[PDB]
Amino acid sequence: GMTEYKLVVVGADGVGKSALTIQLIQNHFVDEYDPTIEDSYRKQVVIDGETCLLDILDTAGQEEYSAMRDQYMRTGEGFLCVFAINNTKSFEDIHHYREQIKRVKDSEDVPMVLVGNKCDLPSRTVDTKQAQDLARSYGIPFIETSAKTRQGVDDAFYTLVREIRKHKEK
Ligand SMILES: Cc1cc(N)nc(-c2c(Cl)cc3c(N4C[C@H]5CC[C@@H](C4)N5)nc(OC[C@@]45CCCN4C[C@H](F)C5)nc3c2F)c1C(F)(F)F
Ligand SMILES: Nc1nc2c(ncn2[C@@H]2O[C@H](COP(=O)(O)OP(=O)(O)O)[C@@H](O)[C@H]2O)c(=O)[nH]1
Ligand SMILES: [Mg+2]
Repeated sequence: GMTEYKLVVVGADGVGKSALTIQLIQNHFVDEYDPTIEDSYRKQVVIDGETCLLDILDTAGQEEYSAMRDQYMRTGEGFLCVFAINNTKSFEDIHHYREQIKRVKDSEDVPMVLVGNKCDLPSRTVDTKQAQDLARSYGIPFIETSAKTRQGVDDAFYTLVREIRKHKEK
């Protein structure tokens, strides 16, 4: 049997949620993906010898807090909170995503990774120390990624799976 891990990718428009997801699954950079499409993708992987199935929701669309939308998000076991290292506003929004996840999950201990995407670009408007400090304040890992080159992408998703696997053992 293989365990299935339900992962949700969140963050502002344009941070690279779709490119990160498509890069992880299909091993290629999709540069101008329709910003309005939300979809889910699966991939069979081996993490620390465990053959398992990832089910990843790439979020998009309207911000809305209906009971049905909350319940759908509540089925997520782990969350990647993504910002772009060249977009200060996307980094300022991270606290909001963390707050909504903690509310629907009814806990401060939710498997989560802070992802600083577009690390292939030299314009670091978001300070590295500030992002590391934010991740430290939540007790979660901070991983820099590039959906373009795949740098850090497997590490971000596999770290999240390791956090879920550990959370289920509590
Ligand atoms: C657990 C949970 C429950 C639940 N019901 N919904 C969510 C959720 C989702 Cl699914 C999408 C959001 C979203 N959109 C999806 C994509 C990205 C931007 C746009 C709209 N298209 N935007 C915002 O906030 C946007 C900002 C800017 C304007 C005012 N808001 C408040 C802050 F300033 C940030 N939050 C979002 C959000 F919270 C979540 C969670 F957290 F998991 F994502
Ligand atoms: N250079 C670079 N561009 C990226 C990267 N990830 C995404 N992009 C670009 O940033 C834009 C937004 O990406 P997208 O996947 O649509 O973001 P989403 O709105 O969060 O789904 C697109 O023009 C992508 O080509 C990355 O790691 N590096
Ligand atoms: Mg998208």
